Formats: sequence, C-alpha cells, structure tokens
Amino acid sequence: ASFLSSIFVPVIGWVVPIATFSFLFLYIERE
Amino acid sequence: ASFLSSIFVPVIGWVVPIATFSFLFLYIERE
Amino acid sequence: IPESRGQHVGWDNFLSTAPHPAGLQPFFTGNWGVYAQNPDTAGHIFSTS
Amino acid sequence: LPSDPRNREVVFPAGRDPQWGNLETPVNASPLVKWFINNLPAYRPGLTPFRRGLEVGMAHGYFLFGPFAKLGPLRDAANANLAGLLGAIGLVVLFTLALSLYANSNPPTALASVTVPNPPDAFQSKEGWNNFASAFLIGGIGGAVVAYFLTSNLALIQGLV
Amino acid sequence: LETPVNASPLVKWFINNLPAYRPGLTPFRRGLEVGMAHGYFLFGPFAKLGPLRDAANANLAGLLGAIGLVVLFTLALSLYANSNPPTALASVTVPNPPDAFQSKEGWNNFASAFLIGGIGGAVVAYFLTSNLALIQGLVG
Amino acid sequence: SISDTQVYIALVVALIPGLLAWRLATELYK
Amino acid sequence: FGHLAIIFLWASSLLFHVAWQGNFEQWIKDPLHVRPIAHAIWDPHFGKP
Amino acid sequence: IRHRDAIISHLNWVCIFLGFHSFGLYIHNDTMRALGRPQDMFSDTAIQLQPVFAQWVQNLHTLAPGGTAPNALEPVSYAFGGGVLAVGGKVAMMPIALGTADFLIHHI
Ligand code: CLA
Ligand code: CLA
Ligand code: CLA
Ligand code: CLA
Ligand code: CLA
Ligand SMILES: CC1=C(/C=C/C(C)=C/C=C/C(C)=C/C=C/C=C(C)/C=C/C=C(C)/C=C/C2=C(C)CCCC2(C)C)C(C)(C)CCC1
Ligand SMILES: CC1=C(/C=C/C(C)=C/C=C/C(C)=C/C=C/C=C(C)/C=C/C=C(C)/C=C/C2=C(C)CCCC2(C)C)C(C)(C)CCC1
Ligand SMILES: CC1=C(/C=C/C(C)=C/C=C/C(C)=C/C=C/C=C(C)/C=C/C=C(C)/C=C/C2=C(C)CCCC2(C)C)C(C)(C)CCC1
Repeated sequence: ASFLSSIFVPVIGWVVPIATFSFLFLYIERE
Repeated sequence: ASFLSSIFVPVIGWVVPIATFSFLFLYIERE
Repeated sequence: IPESRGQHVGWDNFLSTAPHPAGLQPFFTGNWGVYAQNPDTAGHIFSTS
Repeated sequence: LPSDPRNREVVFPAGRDPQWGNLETPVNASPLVKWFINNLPAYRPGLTPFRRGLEVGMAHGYFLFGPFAKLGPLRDAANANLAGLLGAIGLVVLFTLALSLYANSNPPTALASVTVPNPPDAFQSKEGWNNFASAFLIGGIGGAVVAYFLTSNLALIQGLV
Repeated sequence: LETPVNASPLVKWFINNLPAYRPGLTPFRRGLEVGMAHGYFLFGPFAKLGPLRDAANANLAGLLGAIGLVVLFTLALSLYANSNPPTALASVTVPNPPDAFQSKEGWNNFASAFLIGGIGGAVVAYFLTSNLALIQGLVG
Repeated sequence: SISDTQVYIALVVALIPGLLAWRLATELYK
Repeated sequence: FGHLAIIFLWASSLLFHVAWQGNFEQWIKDPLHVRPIAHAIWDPHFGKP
Repeated sequence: IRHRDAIISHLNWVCIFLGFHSFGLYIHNDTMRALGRPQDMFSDTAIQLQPVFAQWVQNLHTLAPGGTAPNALEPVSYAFGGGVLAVGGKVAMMPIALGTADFLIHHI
C-alpha cells in the first residue's frame, strides 16, 4: 500500500502548515 | 408533428406544477 | 516587401519570420550596408520568387 | 477513564435554567463542536448575507456533481460526466427556487440554539434571505463546474502532480 | 514631501482609478477586477517556465498552478480579514480610503471576488494561448 | 514486507494516541 | 509523561518504517553485504536520474 | 538628508532584489543538478541568460578599427575581439566570450 505516501506527504507538506499557521496567526492576534 | 410531445410533456411534468405550487404556497401564506 | 516576393507574411507568422536573414544584428552594430545587399533584380516578376 | 475524576457530571442544563427544554451534552457544548458549528458560513461573524450564501453554494454545488455522474443513467456513455453536470446545475436551480420561495413567504425569525448563541442577523428579513438565494445560484453552478473540470480528466492531474 | 512622482496629475488620475480605489464600488466589485487582473498574468510564469513546459500539457501545467495559487491568496485575504485588521492609510496621491477596507465584512467580500475572478482570469488565458491559430485565422 | 491490510490497522490504532495527545495538550492549558 | 510518550512514538516509527519499507528479512540472509534501508523517498521534485 | 529615508529604503529594495535574482539562481542550479534535472538549469544548454548588452559592446569595440576609429589597426585590446596572440607557447590575450555563467557573476 505504497500509495499512502501520495496522500500523507502532501497533507503534511501543505495542509498541515496551512491549518497550523492560519490557526496560530489568528490566535496570537486575538484581543 | 410528433415532436410536440417533447415540449408539452416536460412542461406539464415540470413547469406546470412548479408554477402552480409556487403560486399556491405564496397565496396560502399571505396575510 | 515580403508579399512582393511571393512570400506570405500575415498576422500569424510575422513574429516568427524575419524580414532579413541577417535579422537586426547589422542594425545595432552599425553594419547597415548589409540591409542594402542583393536587391530585386531587373527580371523580378512581381509577387513571385 | 476518570474525568473530574470519580465525580461529577456532564449533562448540566441549558443556561442554568432547567425549565427550558434543552441540555448541555458533549455533542452540544464540547468546544471543538461549538467552534466548528459557529464557524460554518451560515454562522460565522463578519459576513455579508451575499457572502454567506456564496460559500454555502460552492460547497453544496460541489458534491452534487457526484451521485448524478457516477450513478445516473448515462454513466457508461461518453457523456457520463456531462450528465452529472447538467443534473447538478439543474438541481441547484430547484434549490434556488426553494430559497426564493421560502424568502418571499414572509419567513419566520431564525432560532438561537445552545451551540450557536445568536442567529447571524441577516436571516430575519425578506431582503436578507434573498441575497442568500442569489448567491447560492451563482456559487452552486460554479461549484459544479469545478467538480466537472477535475473528475473529467483524473489521469491528467495525477500526472501533473 | 511631494514630488512629480507621487503627485503629478497623470499619476493621481491613475491611482485613483485602480479598482482598489475607484469611487462608488461594492467590495465585491473591487475584488472582481483585482482578481481577474491578477489571475490573468499569473498564468504566465507557470505555463512557459514550469517543469512540464515542453510537454503537450504545458498550458495545463500553467492553469492548475495559477488557479492553485489564487486559492492561496484567497486564504491570505481571509486570514487578513479575520484578524480584526487596522484601518487603511491615506497617502498624498489618494486622499481617502475606499471605506470598504476597514470592516471585517468588507474584506470578506473582497476575498471571494478575488477567487471568482482569479480563476476566470486564468481560464481565459488558458483559452487564448491554446487557441493562438484560431485567433490568427479570425484575423489573418 | 507487511501486507496491505496491516497498514490500516496501524493507522486506526494510531488514532488512539492521537486522540489522547489532543486531550493532554489541551488539559495543559491554552 | 508528554516527553516520555514522544520517545515511544518515536521508537515505534523506527519499527514500522523498517517493517513496511525496509529489507530486514533480506538482511538476515547476509548482514555483511546487504545494505540496510531506513525508509523510502516520496519526493515529487526528483528527476528521473 | 531630507529624503534619506527614500534613498536607503529604495536602496534596501535593490539589495534584496539583487539577492534573490542573482544568488538564488545559483541555489536554483544547485538544486536542479542535485535533483537530477539538468534541463531546468540556468546554463548555456538548458535556459539561456545571455548577456545581450555586453555581447553587443564587445562587437562595437571589435569593429572600431576602420570604422568609428579609422586610424587604429587592431582593437584597444584583444579582450573584446580580434584574435589569439601567442608569445612563444603561452597566450598573451584571447577574446573573452561572455555567456550564461558570465551573466550571473556580473550580477553577483
Ligand atoms: C514521530 C514519528 C515518525 C516520524 C518522524 C515518521 C516519519 C515519516 N513517516 Mg511515518 N509513521 C509513524 C511514525 C513516524 N514516521 C508511525 C507510528 C506510523 C504508524 C501510524 C507511521 C506511518 C506512516 C505512513 C503510513 C507513512 C509514513 C510516512 C512518513 C514519511 C513522511 C512524513 C509523513 O507523511 O508522515 C506520515 C505521518 C503519519 C501517517 C502519522 C504520524 C504518526 C506519528 C505517531 C505522529 C507523530 C507526531 C509527533 C510526535 C508530533 C510532535 C511534533 C514535533 C515537531 C514536536 C517520514 C519518513 C509516509 C512515507 O513513508 O512516505 C514515503 C507514509 O506513507 N508514516
Ligand atoms: C383533458 C383532456 C385531455 C387529456 C387528459 C389528454 C391527455 C394527453 N395528451 Mg392531449 N389533447 C387534448 C385533450 C387531452 N389530452 C386536446 C383537446 C388537445 C388538442 C389541443 C390535445 C393535444 C395534445 C398534444 C398535441 C399532445 C397531447 C399529449 C397528451 C399526453 C400527455 C399529457 C400532455 O402533455 O398534455 C398535453 C396537453 C395539451 C397539449 C393541452 C391540453 C388541452 C386540454 C383541452 C386541456 C384540458 C385541461 C383540463 C380540463 C384541466 C382540468 C384539470 C383537472 C385535474 C381538474 C396525454 C395522453 C402529448 C402526447 O400525446 O404525448 C405522447 C402531445 O404531444 N395532447
Ligand atoms: C413527467 C415528467 C418527467 C419527465 C419528462 C422526466 C424525464 C427524465 N427523467 Mg424523471 N422523474 C419524474 C418525472 C419526469 N422525468 C418523476 C415524477 C420522478 C420521481 C419518481 C422522476 C425520477 C427520476 C430519476 C430518479 C431519474 C430521472 C431521470 C430522467 C431523465 C432520463 C433521461 C436521461 O438519460 O437523462 C439524460 C439527461 C440528463 C442527465 C440531464 C438533463 C438536463 C436536466 C433535466 C435539467 C438541466 C437544467 C434545466 C434545463 C434547468 C433546471 C431544471 C428545471 C426543471 C428547473 C429524463 C430527463 C434520470 C436522470 O438523468 O435524472 C437527472 C434519473 O436518474 N427521473
Ligand atoms: C513537502 C511538500 C511538497 C510537495 C508535496 C510538493 C510537490 C510539488 N512541487 Mg513543491 N515545494 C515545496 C514543497 C512541496 N512540493 C517547498 C517547501 C518549496 C519551496 C522550496 C517548493 C517549491 C516548488 C517549486 C518552485 C515548484 C514545485 C513544484 C512541485 C510539483 C512538481 C510536480 C509537477 O510536475 O507538478 C505538476 C503539477 C502541477 C503543475 C499543478 C498541480 C496542482 C497544484 C499543486 C494545486 C492545484 C489546486 C489545489 C488542489 C488547491 C489549491 C492549492 C492548495 C495547496 C491550497 C509537485 C506538486 C513545481 C510545480 O509544478 O509547482 C506548481 C515547481 O515549479 N515546488
Ligand atoms: C551566508 C551568510 C549570509 C547570508 C545569507 C546573509 C543574508 C543577508 N544579509 Mg548578511 N551578513 C552576513 C552573512 C550573511 N548575510 C555576515 C557574516 C555579516 C557580518 C558582517 C552580515 C552583515 C550584514 C549587513 C550589515 C547587512 C546584511 C544584509 C543582508 C541581506 C541582503 C539581502 C539579500 O540578499 O537577501 C536575499 C536572500 C538571500 C540571498 C539568501 C538566499 C535565499 C534563497 C534565495 C531563498 C530561500 C529559499 C527558500 C524559498 C526558503 C523557504 C523554505 C521554506 C520551507 C521555509 C540578507 C538578509 C543587508 C540587508 O539586510 O540589507 C539588504 C545589510 O545591511 N548582512
Ligand atoms: C466535518 C467532518 C467531515 C465532513 C466533511 C465533508 C465531507 C466536507 C465536504 C466537502 C465538500 C463539500 C467540499 C467542498 C469544497 C468546495 C469547493 C472546492 C468549491 C470550489 C468552487 C469553486 C472553485 C468555484 C468557483 C467559481 C465560482 C464561484 C463562480 C464562477 C465560476 C467559478 C467556477 C470560477 C468528515 C466526514 C471529513 C469527518 C469528520 C469531520
Ligand atoms: C504596458 C504598460 C503598462 C501596463 C501594464 C499592465 C498594468 C498590464 C496588465 C495587463 C493585464 C494583467 C491584463 C488583464 C486582463 C484581464 C482580462 C482581459 C481578463 C478577462 C477575463 C474574463 C473575460 C473572465 C471571465 C470569467 C469570469 C470572471 C468568471 C466566470 C468565468 C469567466 C471565464 C467567464 C503601464 C500602464 C503600467 C505602464 C506603461 C506600459
Ligand atoms: C477511519 C479509517 C481509516 C483512516 C484513518 C486515518 C487516516 C488515520 C490517520 C492517522 C493519523 C493522522 C494519526 C495521527 C496521530 C497523531 C499522534 C499520535 C500525535 C501525537 C502527538 C503528540 C505526542 C503530542 C505531543 C505534544 C504534547 C503532548 C503537548 C504539546 C506539544 C506536543 C504537541 C508536541 C483507514 C483509512 C485507516 C481505514 C478505514 C477506517
């Protein structure tokens, strides 16, 4: 099942930092 | 002229109830 | 002038084709006499090669 | 798996008034669920009513390409994906009617549940529900085209990635 | 201070007519022209400079890349919207902000129309570069 | 190598510390 | 307890990425010349050489 | 000293602009050769970056005897054009040909 690399690596490469940075930027800039 | 079935049956199947129900729903719910 | 020599140049192929096989190199270097090389001769039948 | 730990509870009642017909459960007020539902485009703060229906239309118009194109009658032919595009666009229009039909009938005021402490203020006027309906048709048709563009050539995006 | 670059009336007339500053526009209308413009040229450097620029799918490499980066900008617009943004500036060439860029509600309308226009601007650039010989037969 | 089935068991079992890590990291405060 | 459980989650990926992507059973036959394998590369940016 | 903020911050931009578009074209070429992609590099073979504005000035200083300075015989030097002048075996001066690698290092 070597096709899981095609679906975990782009999520951790792209989706994981986009979801993390967009959470943290809205959390540090929160009155 | 048997092509009139292609233009009367979808109007009575689709357009006639949509025009009737959308009139009656706005008429029964009318203060 | 290329249409005068039986050579079609339209809007499609004027960016690809050059008017001169020297092609704008003798312009900036000052060798402008290359532009006045072998002219249309005295047997030039118009709009043909 | 002791929580607080041998004690205490979770079904404390809604707003500390037990005589209201609602309760706070781990599906009501668990703060991952409450954060999710409050931030759907129906409920997010800071949105025009045209802006709310624009995301709702793009989402619901997106997956409705699915069951028409892969389960419809033309699903073996060359027009297998075009049959799913006209069915999905053709049914957002049936939903655009139902939004405009609901809006013109002097619609009632929206509710305020326990996971959502206010209605988003654009859902109490006929003009407010009409902007939501005009956005849904624009985003619903466009959301089905981008589902038609991706699935029609699945070998190409996978080769280009 | 004040120069013939920040204050010549050719430049004052120009900057006050960009869709970011043109008077009397809905913030959906402002993001619609900003989106179509920036979606049009960004098809450029992906299609003819990308990794599959020599293949038969060279222009489709530029389409999915340009669309896929308009989606990244549209997040950043909505990230800037949802952060309670500060009020915009007023320079010497533009004496007033367009009044839709101080509310969170206005940047959200600006964000969506960028996505609607940015995808459409990339598709029409995909349409015009794949159909070069079509146009030059409609011209000659 | 291992079978294609056994990889999915490892992914589902890995949700059990993935759930518990989210509970610990939020019990330690915000 | 948080740093302690990172260590066991770390050491489990050493076991899983070898069992699923390495050549341990092929390394048993001749450990002096068979060259071990840590994990596998999925890099889209690779060229064919 | 009035517009010293406009001097520096416009100079700050060019130092940043030249940093990416000159040194980052080496980091681009480091990575493309390491990834086994030699056709994606800024070289004489794959993607040209030919120095047009300095290949032209060499062609003017090569053709200056007889032309814009008729009294000379060979150019001001053989670094522009001319030929190879050997002294014994060793080259005294040969025409220096500018290329893609010479574009990058003059913009470094
Ligand atoms: C921390 C431990 C760890 C590390 C560094 C790696 C590293 C890697 N894994 Mg792996 N993996 C691990 C544990 C680990 N694995 C465990 C326990 C499992 C079983 C569920 C897997 C199952 C797995 C699969 C199925 C695949 C990978 C893949 C990969 C590679 C790409 C990264 C990726 O997509 O992650 C994938 C990540 C997961 C599937 C889930 C992560 C599971 C661990 C437990 C989470 C650890 C989080 C960490 C502790 C948080 C701390 C962050 C830190 C910065 C503070 C890379 C070699 C891919 C690969 O080989 O590509 C070629 C791939 O297809 N891994
Ligand atoms: C009440 C009488 C009646 C009924 C039940 C039908 C039944 C039918 N007709 Mg027909 N028809 C009728 C009278 C009737 N006809 C008359 C008088 C004409 C001459 C104008 C036609 C001309 C006609 C054509 C040209 C076609 C049909 C077709 C059809 C079929 C599909 C339904 C449709 O599209 O309607 C079509 C309806 C019309 C063209 C107009 C309706 C005309 C009548 C007078 C209206 C009656 C309304 C009714 C009294 C209202 C009361 C409703 C009741 C529930 C209270 C179906 C077998 C189609 C067919 O054969 O498909 C295979 C088709 O192509 N019909
Ligand atoms: C008497 C009226 C009537 C008529 C004329 C039709 C006609 C049709 N039905 Mg049908 N149907 C009816 C009543 C009717 N039905 C009723 C009462 C039910 C409930 C039991 C159903 C349940 C039903 C199902 C469950 C399905 C059909 C399907 C079909 C299509 C089969 C041909 C085909 O392969 O589609 C080829 C054509 C397409 C795939 C798309 C055509 C374009 C669509 C119809 C509209 C496009 C936009 C439109 C112009 C504007 C918006 C819609 C408008 C009505 C507001 C055909 C269009 C099948 C189908 O394809 O549905 C989509 C199907 O799966 N029908
Ligand atoms: C670790 C995560 C990761 C992954 C999985 C990739 C994957 C890829 N990179 Mg890459 N990259 C990464 C990190 C990553 N990169 C980092 C950290 C950098 C900074 C140094 C770069 C810098 C970089 C450059 C400069 C380039 C790539 C390119 C590529 C593509 C090469 C294959 C190809 O021919 O494209 C074929 C596929 C396409 C041309 C288009 C595919 C569709 C795109 C990706 C998205 C479509 C819409 C999307 C579904 C929704 C919006 C996007 C979403 C992320 C929000 C491939 C998709 C090349 C490329 O093509 O980029 C576009 C390229 O030029 N990368
Ligand atoms: C190798 C060491 C090194 C590097 C990289 C730099 C870099 C820089 N110095 Mg610097 N400096 C250094 C050593 C270095 N210095 C030393 C030793 C001293 C001691 C005397 C100084 C003293 C110094 C002063 C006094 C000044 C600088 C300035 C600058 C900046 C010039 C602008 C520029 O070119 O940026 C461009 C960036 C690069 C060339 C780095 C390459 C980056 C690549 C191209 C892109 C990144 C790759 C990828 C996309 C990353 C993302 C990956 C993702 C996963 C995160 C830049 C930040 C000047 C400045 O800031 O004004 C402009 C300035 O005034 N430095
Ligand atoms: C919660 C959750 C879940 C669920 C979810 C889901 C499943 C979702 C869905 C999804 C979907 C549903 C998706 C959607 C998306 C969307 C999109 C993707 C869209 C797009 C669109 C566009 C792109 C368009 C555009 C346009 C317009 C608007 C107009 C004009 C035209 C055009 C085309 C341009 C799960 C299960 C996971 C699990 C748990 C959690
Ligand atoms: C030269 C010059 C200049 C200019 C530059 C620029 C500014 C350019 C740009 C340009 C560009 C950049 C352009 C753009 C354009 C665009 C267009 C032309 C587009 C179109 C589009 C369309 C048409 C679309 C549509 C759609 C939509 C919207 C959605 C749906 C789908 C569709 C597709 C339908 C200046 C003045 C500075 C200076 C002087 C010189
Ligand atoms: C349903 C299903 C499925 C799916 C699943 C999935 C897809 C999974 C994945 C998995 C995953 C996705 C996993 C995750 C995991 C995670 C983890 C395991 C984590 C850990 C972490 C940690 C340990 C933490 C730590 C910390 C703390 C505690 C504090 C703060 C800091 C930090 C954060 C560092 C399948 C297909 C198989 C089959 C069928 C069924």
